[PDB]
Amino acid sequence: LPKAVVFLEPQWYSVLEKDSVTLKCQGAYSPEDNSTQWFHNESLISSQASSYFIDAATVNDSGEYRCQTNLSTLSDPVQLEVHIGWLLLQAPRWVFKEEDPIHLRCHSWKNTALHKVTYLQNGKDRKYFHHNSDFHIPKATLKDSGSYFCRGLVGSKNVSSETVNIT
Amino acid sequence: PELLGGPSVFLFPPKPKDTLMISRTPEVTCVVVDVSHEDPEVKFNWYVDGVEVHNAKTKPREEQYNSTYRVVSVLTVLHQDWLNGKEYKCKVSNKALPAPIEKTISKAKGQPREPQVYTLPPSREEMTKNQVSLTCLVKGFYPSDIAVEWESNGQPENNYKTTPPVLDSDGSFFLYSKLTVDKSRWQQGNVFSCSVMHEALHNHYTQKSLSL
Amino acid sequence: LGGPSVFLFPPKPKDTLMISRTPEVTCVVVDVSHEDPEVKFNWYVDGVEVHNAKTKPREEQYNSTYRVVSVLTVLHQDWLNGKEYKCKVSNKALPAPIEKTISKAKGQPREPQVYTLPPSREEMTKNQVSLTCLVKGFYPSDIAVEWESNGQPENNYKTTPPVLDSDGSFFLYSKLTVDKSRWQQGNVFSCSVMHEALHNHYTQKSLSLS
Ligand SMILES: *[C@@H]1O[C@H](CO[C@H]2O[C@@H](C)[C@@H](O)[C@@H](O)[C@@H]2O)[C@@H](O[C@H]2O[C@H](CO)[C@@H](O[C@@H]3O[C@H](CO[C@H]4O[C@H](CO)[C@@H](O)[C@H](O)[C@@H]4O[C@@H]4O[C@H](CO)[C@@H](O)[C@H](O)[C@H]4NC(C)=O)[C@@H](O)[C@H](O[C@H]4O[C@H](CO)[C@@H](O)[C@H](O)[C@@H]4O[C@@H]4O[C@H](CO)[C@@H](O)[C@H](O)[C@H]4NC(C)=O)[C@@H]3O)[C@H](O)[C@H]2NC(C)=O)[C@H](O)[C@H]1NC(C)=O
Ligand SMILES: *[C@H]1O[C@H](CO[C@H]2O[C@@H](C)[C@@H](O)[C@@H](O)[C@@H]2O)[C@@H](O[C@@H]2O[C@H](CO)[C@@H](O[C@@H]3O[C@H](CO[C@H]4O[C@H](CO)[C@@H](O)[C@H](O)[C@@H]4O[C@H]4O[C@H](CO)[C@@H](O[C@@H]5O[C@H](CO)[C@H](O)[C@H](O)[C@H]5O)[C@H](O)[C@H]4NC(C)=O)[C@@H](O)[C@H](O[C@@H]4O[C@H](CO)[C@@H](O)[C@H](O)[C@@H]4O)[C@@H]3O)[C@H](O)[C@H]2NC(C)=O)[C@H](O)[C@H]1NC(C)=O
Repeated sequence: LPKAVVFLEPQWYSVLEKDSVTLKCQGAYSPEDNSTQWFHNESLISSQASSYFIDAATVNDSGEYRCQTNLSTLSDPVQLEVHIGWLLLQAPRWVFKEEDPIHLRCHSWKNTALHKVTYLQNGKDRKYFHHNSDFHIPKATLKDSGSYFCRGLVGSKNVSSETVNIT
Repeated sequence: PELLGGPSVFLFPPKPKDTLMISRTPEVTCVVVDVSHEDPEVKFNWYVDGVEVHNAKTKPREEQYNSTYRVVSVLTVLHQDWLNGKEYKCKVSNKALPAPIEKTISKAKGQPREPQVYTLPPSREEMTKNQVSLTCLVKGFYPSDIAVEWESNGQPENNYKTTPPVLDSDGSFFLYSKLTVDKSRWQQGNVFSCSVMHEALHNHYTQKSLSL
Repeated sequence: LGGPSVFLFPPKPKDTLMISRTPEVTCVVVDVSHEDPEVKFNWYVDGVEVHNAKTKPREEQYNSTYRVVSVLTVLHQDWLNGKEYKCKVSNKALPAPIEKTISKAKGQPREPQVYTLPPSREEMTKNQVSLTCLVKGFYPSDIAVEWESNGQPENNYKTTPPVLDSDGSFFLYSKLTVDKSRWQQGNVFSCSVMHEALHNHYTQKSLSLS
């Protein structure tokens, strides 16, 4: 039988503590059976829906997720990282092979208004934006192997984000 | 205004005079401002060298111009504990924040240096005046925390000001304290004196007098 | 609180006290994007707008931001009497350009009193000695105070910031340090003082022995 799959809505498998997360399960359902089995690291989460919803995530939602049916073989896990803090650097993956576009969003707690934002790459602000937006890049540079992270002004205070490693 | 950033905390050390005389109460105070009206409840957390202390006190108040609450907490400190380093940590917890804020404070580090005190009589050309200036000079001390007061007979000398400390060349501190007095009294030969209380004297306190 | 920021700084005291020096007001603008690296200044004085201005760009250091500064040389006595130097910075990123005004501290100009104080015996027991110059009674705090043992200026001296007191004016102290020997020999030292309420915006008192 077919191996089911868990997808994240949105593509962010790394969020902050308020972020709503949805895990859509993809697979086949039998005749008189439209149910789904959800797994959070061994533990079984009751809900039948083919969709699991995290309204306001806490760091306890972090972990590997698997979903299944009766016509789909158990899905491989999906790591969901729940972080704490004002900012958080996001991306679909920081594994960039020689040529390939980069997409960094500087997510802030409760989508709070972030201003005078700046993405940094090795203590060097790659770019500045008056208001919060996203950071783009095309092919690699065989040197993108820099530790990134962002900062800005949540209201009057300056907030920083944990620094990630785009390799 | 726009407080989308939530509360903000400001920790403060005790005062030299307190920490230096056992008869006084050295206190450390954690200040939280921008405390909302929707998320007003505030929770403090104190730690002396990591270990959590439970003997702190608080009280709320609000401010006009910005319509916000100003919550403050006051923890009493043991004279020793401060002058031995023992870092003080204040963790403020409130809804508006992703996580609590932690401020920490402790006495300035470095080789404590004994202050040298020098009294300086009014300058000759200052007689033309009805009142003349009496000067106290305290130099070569570290830390910068220090207390400098003036006395007449055996009592306070209201009229005196003191420059803040000033970082000297040899990496130490100095400052001046000017006591304004009535030409008459000086000439009359009264007796004045500046008392200096610093973390590095042989009883946390010395005094140098000055007259004609 | 969006868009770039603006910082208007006043002229230098010394520069405003002696005509041989050039006093100017600077309007600095930080946080200028590469998208719209362009800024228009508007200089107004006591209401009446001015046009002397001068400028040049410098985006650098650790930012993808641009820096902008507008120097506006100023007439000595102008500032000295007090003049609104309103600066209006304009950049699209700014809804409505930002304007900030600076000027001489207002109040009633009072003249300093300068007295030099010899090092009290107690200290002479040491290698180096302290010479005190007391400048009390000025308004504003804007002042200059330096030492000279001879035409040559001295290096080993510090000066407290101006401190405001009872009287309502400002005073400060300047401590010059000198190896006792010198002092002992019977040398000469003086602290000059530049203030707006001094005869020629200047005066100096000297220290010696005996
Ligand atoms: C909401 O309302 C609040 C307050 O209301 C308003 O009240 C009226 C009167 C109005 O006119 C304003 O005065 C006021 O806004 C408002 O502001 C609040 O936040 C500000 C900062 O934004 C706080 O100010 C801080 O003050 C400390 C010093 O505190 C004392 O001294 C000041 C000024 O001299 C007094 O006004 C205070 O009363 C404080 O009292 C002290 O209380 C203790 C009691 O025992 C005692 O120990 C002291 O003796 C006593 N002092 C007195 C009066 O004798 C400053 O030090 C702060 O500066 C620091 O922050 C900046 C950046 O934030 C740092 O760069 C700077 O360095 C200072 O901090 C540290 O420096 C070191 C090394 O340099 C670093 O290692 C540290 O990390 C660094 N800290 C930081 C943060 O980086 C600062 O100015 C103030 O407490 C609040 N107001 C109040 C209640 O006084 C707010 O903006 C307003 N907004 C809204 C919501 O609308
Ligand atoms: C990314 O990085 C940017 C790049 O800027 C650079 O900043 C400095 C700090 C570097 O360390 C690097 O980090 C970086 O390359 C950021 O720009 C900076 O942003 C901050 C905050 O967003 C701005 O903050 C204000 O800074 C001013 C600075 O005041 C003066 O004094 C300080 C003292 O340390 C100096 O550092 C500074 O240069 C300022 O003046 C200096 O130049 C003047 C030129 O006019 C001198 O005066 C003139 O001198 C002439 C001869 O030299 C001549 O005499 C003339 O007559 C005279 O006018 C002046 O003397 C000289 N300073 C001295 C004395 O040495 C602060 O005052 C101000 O402080 C507070 O501000 C708030 C709000 O206004 C207020 O409430 C408080 O009460 C204080 O007043 C601010 O902190 C900073 O100015 C920007 N850089 C600059 C130009 O310094 C950028 O923000 C970053 N991007 C982001 C947002 O992510």
